[PDB]
Amino acid sequence: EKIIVSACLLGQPVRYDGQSKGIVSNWLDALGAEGRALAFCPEVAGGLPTPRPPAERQGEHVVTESGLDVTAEFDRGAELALGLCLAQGIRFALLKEGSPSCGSGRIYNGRFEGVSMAGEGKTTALLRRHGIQVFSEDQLPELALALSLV
Ligand code: SF4
Ligand SMILES: [Cl-]
Ligand SMILES: [Cl-]
Repeated sequence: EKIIVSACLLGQPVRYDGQSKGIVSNWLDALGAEGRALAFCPEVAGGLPTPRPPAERQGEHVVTESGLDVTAEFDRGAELALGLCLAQGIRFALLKEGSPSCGSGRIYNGRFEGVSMAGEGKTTALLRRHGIQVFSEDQLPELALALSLV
């Protein structure tokens, strides 16, 4: 049984600033070693480059600070994450917290002022809407338990 994981959490240099968000986790390393952790970046899958400007949700829209509307790429990325889960039989996702794509408990408030609020990214919202459970990197014990139970 496999999971989909934000590519940056696996150390891939796909974040908007070219860096990674690699986490230290013996459990996640073991899952990857078994071919069970499928790396996926919704923004790169959706056609955005690396690096790319910071973006925030404004309701259903996703925009950069200059007003460029990148919702099309964000939605494509979300739909491709769902497509990957349906094709592979995946029911769990481990996604990066705070992201306008991968956030699950919090996101930036759309005002470009470093202020977070309760909410979720576009990919997380679509996956949850289709019965896929999404956990952040702050919820590894719950994800590991959910995965082992089935
Ligand atoms: S879109 Fe998600 S997986 Fe891709 S770099 Fe941003 S937080 Fe990581
Ligand atoms: Cl950052
Ligand atoms: Cl963050």
